[PDB]
Amino acid sequence: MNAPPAFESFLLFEGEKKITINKDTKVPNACLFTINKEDHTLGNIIKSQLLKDPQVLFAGYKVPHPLEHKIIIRVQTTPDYSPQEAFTNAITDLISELSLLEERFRVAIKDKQEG
Amino acid sequence: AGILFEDIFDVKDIDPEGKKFDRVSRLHCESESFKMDLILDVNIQIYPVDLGDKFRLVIASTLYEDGTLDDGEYNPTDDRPSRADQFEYVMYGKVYRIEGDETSTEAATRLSAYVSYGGLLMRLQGDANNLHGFEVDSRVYLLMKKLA
Amino acid sequence: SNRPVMGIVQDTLTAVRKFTKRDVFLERGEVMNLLMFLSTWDGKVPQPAILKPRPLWTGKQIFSLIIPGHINCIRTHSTHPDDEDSGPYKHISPGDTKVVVENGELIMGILCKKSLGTSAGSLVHISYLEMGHDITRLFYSNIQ
Amino acid sequence: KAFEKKFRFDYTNERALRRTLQEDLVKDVLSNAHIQNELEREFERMREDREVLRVIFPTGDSKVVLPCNLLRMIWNAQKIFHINPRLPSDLHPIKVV
Repeated sequence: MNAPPAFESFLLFEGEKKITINKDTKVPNACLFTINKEDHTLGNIIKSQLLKDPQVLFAGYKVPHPLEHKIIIRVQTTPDYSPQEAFTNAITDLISELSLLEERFRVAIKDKQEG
Repeated sequence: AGILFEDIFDVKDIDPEGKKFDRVSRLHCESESFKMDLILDVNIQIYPVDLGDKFRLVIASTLYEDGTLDDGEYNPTDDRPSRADQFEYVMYGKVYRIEGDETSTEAATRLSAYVSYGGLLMRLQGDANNLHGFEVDSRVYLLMKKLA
Repeated sequence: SNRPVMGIVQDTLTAVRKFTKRDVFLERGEVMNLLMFLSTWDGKVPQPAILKPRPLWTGKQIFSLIIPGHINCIRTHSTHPDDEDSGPYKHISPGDTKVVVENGELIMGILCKKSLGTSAGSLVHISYLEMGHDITRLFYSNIQ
Repeated sequence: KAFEKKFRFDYTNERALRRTLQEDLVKDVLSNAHIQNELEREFERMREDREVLRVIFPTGDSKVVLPCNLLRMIWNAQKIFHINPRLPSDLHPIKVV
């Protein structure tokens, strides 16, 4: 009766924004990113990539409730560097790694079959 | 400076009562030229220690080699001051008790400073003259380095 | 009976003991996560206990951030023997019993039913009597 | 004997005085007589309260239920004001009384 439809976990409805940017006023150079209709599949990669950056002092994510689909990411970086730049660089590096991985897997398939 | 204490120790026991914890062992060291007993808990997985070892112990109120304090806030992107990175094992604690050998009238001749490194305790007995740098609730670093 | 009527129940309670053992050393990323789940957190990551050869925090070092205000308390673990309080090592406690909280920091000890439970004078009772309902509520939620 | 030793405030030995109370206060304590009379009257009141307690509580049970936790308040005061226990203090026992 009160069952939400299955597509509500990945479909943005009328009005919902994918990502909203808010600042953190407790500590300087901190920022919070709220992502709607996402889960650990993206949160974990983005966090682990942010931690590789030597100019990132804090990088975490959490899902506030398992029944409500929303991801919150918090990143604080050293001065003369902004968390938005850290986030964008992280996404770019992830895309580059995945593209290289796909290329190498395709060549490995080609070597394995008929070779 | 900021170095409250500095001496070379020798390990006499690792667990006189028994292996209480999997990854933590309690050294029972004795000094040399100071006659100061030590009881220190050391993470042995990260920093293995066995019997008969000699290490140089330094207890300093700051790590920055100039005098300024650290405020206790962690920051790894601060290699500029060139902290005391000549040691192998470093811990960070807070002295929580200074027992003594006082009485009603006579003053103390032997002290005993306890420091808690976030769970891993330490007691450092000895004479009351070279143990004067310790005041309770004060943050303290510990630095170890095994001598070959 | 002038005791706290609610306390930690059996699953945070079976796990806070394991968290507060001496052996628990936490990596940088694990500390990041756990602090991400703290609602009453200032925003400053404390200095690790073990600083070399690899930065490691400790379970007590994070339960200290959970504990509110400046609460002073002394409890006793449920496996504390009858000789530690008498013989030597009174304040050294080889088995890590004799919980001590000074200035809102878990200096030593293992937390169990006798510290976070629904008994008189427990840590939660002291937190209530000292800080109020509005802070004890956050205490419960953050612990869990 | 234990009660007297623990609650008497010997003002005669004067070495414990120099060790525990400050120098400007120990001279005042050793010079005044009204201070000494008040300090003796305090112990008299404590002895009478001890007898009243022993009448109220036979079978010697110390455990009791009271509204203010004085020992924990004292601990909080010590930690709040950064009191160092190894040094003589500036608290006048007459001010305490």
